[PDB]
Amino acid sequence: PGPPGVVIVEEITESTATLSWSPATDNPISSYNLQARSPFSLGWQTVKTVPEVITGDMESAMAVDLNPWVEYEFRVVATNTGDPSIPSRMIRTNEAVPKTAPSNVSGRSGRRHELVIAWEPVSEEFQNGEGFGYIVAFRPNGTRGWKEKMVTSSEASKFIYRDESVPPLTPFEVKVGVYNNKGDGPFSQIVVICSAEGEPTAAPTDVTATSVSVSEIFVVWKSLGRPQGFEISYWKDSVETVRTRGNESFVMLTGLEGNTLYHLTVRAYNGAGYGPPSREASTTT
Amino acid sequence: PQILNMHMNVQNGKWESDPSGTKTCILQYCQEVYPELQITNVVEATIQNHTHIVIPYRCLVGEFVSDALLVPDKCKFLHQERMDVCETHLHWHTVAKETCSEKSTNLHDYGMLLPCGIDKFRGVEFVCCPL
Repeated sequence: PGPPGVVIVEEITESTATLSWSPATDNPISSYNLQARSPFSLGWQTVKTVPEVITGDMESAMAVDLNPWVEYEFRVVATNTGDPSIPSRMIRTNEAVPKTAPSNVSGRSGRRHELVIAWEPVSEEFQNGEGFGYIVAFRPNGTRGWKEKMVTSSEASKFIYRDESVPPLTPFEVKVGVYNNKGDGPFSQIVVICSAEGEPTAAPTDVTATSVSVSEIFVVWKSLGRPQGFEISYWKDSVETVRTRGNESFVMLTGLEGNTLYHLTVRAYNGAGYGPPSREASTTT
Repeated sequence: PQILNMHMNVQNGKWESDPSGTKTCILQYCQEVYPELQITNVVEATIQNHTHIVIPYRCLVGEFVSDALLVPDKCKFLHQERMDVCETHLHWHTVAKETCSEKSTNLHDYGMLLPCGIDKFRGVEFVCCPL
């Protein structure tokens, strides 16, 4: 069969677009099929219509189950299956309240009095309107009331709250909701994230370095900021830094020069930063 | 940082008089009082040294960060915003208070949103609490 002429979108709602088209050429047509495309669609995709089956005598239909505030583009296909029609003009569905809360509400590393809350941003496909934003609600675990913060950036993925009265590693119940111009949306499920844990504050003590071979030296050492690992700097008399195999209390320097005096310092680190250096140890291969 | 005229000593926590001793009865004064800070805007919130009850102007530093409002239990967190308007702080305070009155509640706390000028904003956040 021939292709339809072009799609004319007559009425637009939040999830519904009433559209018509000029009929295709019968070379007896069984049905017309409707497809739409959005910046979030993986190409052209079929749409649900009213009526469920668009018979051959019908030149119009009502596309349903569309997403609010999403740009769309329609085309018709005839089947007795022929070529699709010319794509319609770019329309956009009407605004609606948001129905999708952000996922992966979690925490991040921060400073000693920061509560770093993070979340996966919501794409425009599920913002459902202009003026989209987030509502970050948090409270100490077990308390009643909430502290709420409005994040007006639609692309924002985290928020940092600074409170000098909140001690480090304090658990907080956290919700992250959504809103737009037409009204508020739902909140995410309550998650519990701890605050702060700043940079490691204590330096390693009893740093003992001992020569093992002509090119190897074994080092061993022993708070407020939890250590995620230790970085060890060693110089001869050429600065070189090395790290541990996780949160361990030792390293083995390799590839050193024979019968050579080396100096050494150790310091811990985590996601927030580094700690203070240790006392300078030294041995000779 | 907030503001003869008197200002808040951010290092001690007390109120000091005008540095030159001449300025009496806003954004430019915030910047001259705190030259080490980047004062970008001002917004409305008892001082002796003879007592006087005044509502000080907060010298907003750097980019605007909306205030974190406290929502006690059994209260509601509400907010209004219009990208096609730009009103004053007194307007949004009255809007927030009248909105709680329409719902037969009281205005417990409020804050400004989306600045659009010197002490003028495009939105408001507030908390209505039951009677």
